[PDB]
Amino acid sequence: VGPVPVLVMSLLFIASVFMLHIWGKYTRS
Amino acid sequence: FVEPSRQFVKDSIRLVKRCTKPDRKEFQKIAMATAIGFAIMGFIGFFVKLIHIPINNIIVGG
Amino acid sequence: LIPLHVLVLMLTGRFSHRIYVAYCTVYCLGTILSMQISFVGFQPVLSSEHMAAFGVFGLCQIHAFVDYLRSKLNPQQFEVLFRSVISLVGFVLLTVGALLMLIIASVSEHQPTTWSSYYFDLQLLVFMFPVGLYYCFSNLSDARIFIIMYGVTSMYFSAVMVRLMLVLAPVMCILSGIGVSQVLSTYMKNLDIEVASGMILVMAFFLITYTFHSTWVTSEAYSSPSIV
Amino acid sequence: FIVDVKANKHQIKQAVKKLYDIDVAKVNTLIRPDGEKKAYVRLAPDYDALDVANKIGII
Amino acid sequence: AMTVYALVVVSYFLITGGIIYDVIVEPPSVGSMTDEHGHQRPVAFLAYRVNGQYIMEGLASSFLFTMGGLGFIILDRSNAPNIPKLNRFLLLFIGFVCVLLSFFMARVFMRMKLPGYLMG
Amino acid sequence: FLEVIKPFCVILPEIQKPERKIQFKEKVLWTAITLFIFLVCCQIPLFGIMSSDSADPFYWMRVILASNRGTLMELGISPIVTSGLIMQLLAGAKIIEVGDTPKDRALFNGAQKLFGMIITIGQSIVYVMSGICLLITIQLFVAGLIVLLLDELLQKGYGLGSGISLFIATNICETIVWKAFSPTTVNTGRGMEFEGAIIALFHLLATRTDKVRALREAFYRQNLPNLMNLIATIFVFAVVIYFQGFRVDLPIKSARYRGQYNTYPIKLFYTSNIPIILQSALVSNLYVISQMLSARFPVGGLCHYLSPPESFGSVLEDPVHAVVYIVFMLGSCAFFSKTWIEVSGSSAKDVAKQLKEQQMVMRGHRETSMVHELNRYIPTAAAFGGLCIGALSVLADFLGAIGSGTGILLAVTIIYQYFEIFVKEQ
Amino acid sequence: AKIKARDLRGKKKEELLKQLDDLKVELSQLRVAKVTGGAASKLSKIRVVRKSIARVLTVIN
Repeated sequence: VGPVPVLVMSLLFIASVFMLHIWGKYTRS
Repeated sequence: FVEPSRQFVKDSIRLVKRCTKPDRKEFQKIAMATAIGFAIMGFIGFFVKLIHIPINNIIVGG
Repeated sequence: LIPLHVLVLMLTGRFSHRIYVAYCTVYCLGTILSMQISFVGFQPVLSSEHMAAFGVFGLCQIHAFVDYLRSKLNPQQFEVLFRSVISLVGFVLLTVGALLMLIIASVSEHQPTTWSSYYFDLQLLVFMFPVGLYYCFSNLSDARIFIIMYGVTSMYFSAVMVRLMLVLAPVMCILSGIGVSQVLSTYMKNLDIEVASGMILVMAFFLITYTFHSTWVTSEAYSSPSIV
Repeated sequence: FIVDVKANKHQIKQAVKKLYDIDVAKVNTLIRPDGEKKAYVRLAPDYDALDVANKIGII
Repeated sequence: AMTVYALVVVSYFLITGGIIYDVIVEPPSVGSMTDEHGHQRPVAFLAYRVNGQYIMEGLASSFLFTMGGLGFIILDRSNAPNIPKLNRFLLLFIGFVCVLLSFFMARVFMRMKLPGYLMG
Repeated sequence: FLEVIKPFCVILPEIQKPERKIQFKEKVLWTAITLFIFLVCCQIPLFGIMSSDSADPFYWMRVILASNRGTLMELGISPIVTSGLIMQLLAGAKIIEVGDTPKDRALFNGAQKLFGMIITIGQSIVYVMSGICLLITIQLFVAGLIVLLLDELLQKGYGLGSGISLFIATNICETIVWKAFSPTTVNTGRGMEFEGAIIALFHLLATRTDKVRALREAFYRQNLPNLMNLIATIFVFAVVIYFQGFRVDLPIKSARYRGQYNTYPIKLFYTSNIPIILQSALVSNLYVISQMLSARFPVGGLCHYLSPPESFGSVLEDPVHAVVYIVFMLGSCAFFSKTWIEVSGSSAKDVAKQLKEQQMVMRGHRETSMVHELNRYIPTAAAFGGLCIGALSVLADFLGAIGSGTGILLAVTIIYQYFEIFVKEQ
Repeated sequence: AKIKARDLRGKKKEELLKQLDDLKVELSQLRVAKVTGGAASKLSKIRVVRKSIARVLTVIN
């Protein structure tokens, strides 16, 4: 990791999971 | 047909003494430091405890 | 609170005159001013709390006096000798004292409370509570240790009665009052005289969201009388 | 072994026997061009050399 | 000593969490009654009554609180001084602590809105 | 076999470590961020097919990684582990040749990535086999690629233990720790919500009076885990690190430099037998896979030479099963040592050509007598190094001081060697 | 670990000899270990044992 984006990349992936998890659950209840 | 048993049993007692048999210092270092390294991998189970059964309640309940 | 705080100043060893000379006044004169009042009446002679506070006052005034003597004398053997003498007289004072020792729960609020009284109660100002407290354990001055003991005790006591939450009502605001004023002071320090281009910049919207919460939770739960 | 240069074979034999509780067939010394009297020591045939070798540390 | 500070911050979430609900202990999370089909899904933090909690609610709240405070400790203890590695370690420290601060306050704001139904 | 697929398959690699070479503690920062990830990585999935059994290899499988029907831990690091192991096999075993040009080692990492991702896809397909099948596959690879990057940025990077082994270690710390404090129980003859935790044996003192029969349930608990079990579990850990330090020292005059003595050691555990125990495990796993084909064409009569006898009573009702189980355990680990060393390195010629290859010559004799210098150690320190692990795991079963047994002894042995590997680069 | 002059002064003559012997033995093994690599950890002792040996012999004389 010359760069720290790989970590940031992992964070982005969790957010994609994090947000996309409740994003479909928005229309449901 | 019996003597390779004698060979290996004497062969063991050879290399037991050639080993260095660590003392109160290196044992101490890998002991405490690697139980610490264990619990580095360890509390992770308490966090799948704290997470993945209550979200399994979220799973089954909905 | 007040004398047992003083008890803390035994063990940290940070006595002076200027603790003692101020402490004797509001102790001893305050006892008689309490003695004027009927609810605490001859109670300041007798109840298990302020009786032990009186014992602490006595040990404090002895330990001031002890410091005064024995500093003109050497650390000789004979100070250990009448140290034994005065210790046995003090402990026999302790024996004579220990020998002679003379729907509300249901009401929903005296029952214990969680974070809702908590963080619902005290939103941002929970977060900043250890901050200044760390600063109070950073620059542990003579005065601030009293507030640290006051941060301990009222936390322990607003663990059981949400009605007693009011005692922790200003405590948190004290040390968080320090805490932001630490963080702000250290981080408007660095620049105008990019980390502070975040860290100042969060603390407005980090803290002022508080004053949204304070505006309106006051309207939700508590804007309703008992008779109507 | 390496041995002290002043030693006789008789002394070496006696030392080897004393230190390692062993027993010798014969000692057979020379002097290294370096200065350290080397000693080849034949142990008696009741004893194995590799067994004692393991006892003393070397192998 | 600073170990006394360690003792106090240890006590912090310990008596923010569940000493109040040691004697009034309410078991962790299940309260759904089939909702239409599926019987006993464990629900959540309690929401309808404000003063109550469970064991699982309290621990989470306590954990959220002490990580935020000790994030500010980390801001003080290392980020303001200038001694260690001035491009690699420091940037990590402000990075993860700012992540701590922002996402922590955000999620605790969420965990008062959804059990609380407060107008945000 | 190597010369064709490896040059094309270079898609999305990792970035090699920078020029910030020597450091103490930002090393530990690169560890701790991954440990934040596996705080996070063990978290719930997004698809609502709520299947009844969690995982089918959930227990053994759980021992390796415990997010069974759970989080982005992806049921195991079993992709990276298995794909690393057979790669090092087929490099060491000369079914496939050795690449020692740096292009070949880089593309060797590339093919490592290749088999790893293909095995992730295989596990994904084989667990999902309704109409909701979309986007699971996208999630898994994203979370396969993440574990890939985190492991290979903790070999050439920080890496001291590994990425892998310390993940396993910390997740095992957690799997003890959920047993340590346990908040929920869905509602025996007495005593709900306390099963072999120390919190259980601290809540038990808060409920019940007559503390003698509070001690007795704490120390001789049978059906749930026990705290005598935990003492024996700790005890085994202490002894096994007593035996890891068994090592043979061999000093070496380096060639062409006056008297530096970086003594090559030979530890008895001898790659810590991650072959040899898993050699002992997976043959007895493949039949208990294929007893399912024995139901048609069993857990009874085939079990008497299949398994341990499971009983704390040492004189339990069959000595045949006990004797054959222990003798098979000892002989299996010894035999798989004496067969294993010939493939994954560190046999006699292996050590010799590595030392000549790194210019290290034994003082006592000529360079290619080094073989005969050390050929009288390595097989026995294979075989005994096999043997007194399995008998050691006998002491992991004979006394129930093991949280999971044999396997836990040996996966923490993995961790212990793992610490040495990480420390190596300091 | 440390052999001092301090204590040896009072000790009995036969007791002093056994101690010297036991150091002479310990010196031997380190010298053996110096040949076979051994370890830096061992190759310290060799200097220590030598001086403790002298400390013993000196007290005797």
